[PDB]
Amino acid sequence: PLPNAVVQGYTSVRGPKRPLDHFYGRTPLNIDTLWHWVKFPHRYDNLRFAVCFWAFLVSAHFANKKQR
Amino acid sequence: DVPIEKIPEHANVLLKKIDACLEILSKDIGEVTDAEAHEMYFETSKFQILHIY
Ligand SMILES: CCCCCCCCCCCCO[C@@H]1O[C@H](CO)[C@@H](O[C@H]2O[C@H](CO)[C@@H](O)[C@H](O)[C@H]2O)[C@H](O)[C@H]1O
Ligand SMILES: COCCOCCOCCOc1ccc(C(C)(C)CC(C)(C)C)cc1
Ligand SMILES: COCCOCCOCCOc1ccc(C(C)(C)CC(C)(C)C)cc1
Repeated sequence: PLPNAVVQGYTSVRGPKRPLDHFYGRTPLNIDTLWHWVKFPHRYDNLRFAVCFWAFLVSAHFANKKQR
Repeated sequence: DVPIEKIPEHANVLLKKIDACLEILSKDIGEVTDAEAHEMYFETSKFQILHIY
């Protein structure tokens, strides 16, 4: 269907590709290496529960007062 | 103004220079071994990673 040149990526000569840099002494920084710096939220979960309760309650209070 | 006996001195100088070059260029960087660079090779395995202890 397609020629071998198209499959292998070169007509006559295979060109050398420059390898990827590593930056020895530190972690790689790529779009896929970001969980090393940003994990899932784990520090303020209980505060999340409390604040969701208080937000629901205060919103319900003011909505009922406005409606009434 | 340049006699023929003075040539091997220049040859010695250039040999010293090219030897100082080649002793460095003979070294090359090997394959990377940092696990942080190859952790996605294990992340992308057909099975989940077993942390066995
Ligand atoms: C099958 C029925 C008949 C129809 C046949 C034609 C179908 C064409 C649609 C499929 C096209 C796929 O297109 C594909 O693109 C990639 C890029 O990702 C090319 O990829 C090429 O270039 C990349 C870099 O650019 C090289 O690293 C790689 O070695 C080389 O394969 C493929 O050579 C080509 O095949
Ligand atoms: C549009 O959104 C703006 C996004 O901006 C990204 C901000 O980036 C700044 C990040 O700065 C740092 C620098 C170092 C670090 C360290 C190295 C301290 C983090 C560590 C110890 C967790 C790896 C964390 C954050
Ligand atoms: C969900 O994620 C969105 C925002 O992502 C931010 C990712 O930020 C990570 C930044 O990476 C760094 C980390 C440290 C550094 C410094 C300069 C602080 C490192 C150092 C001092 C070792 C050279 C620079 C960039």
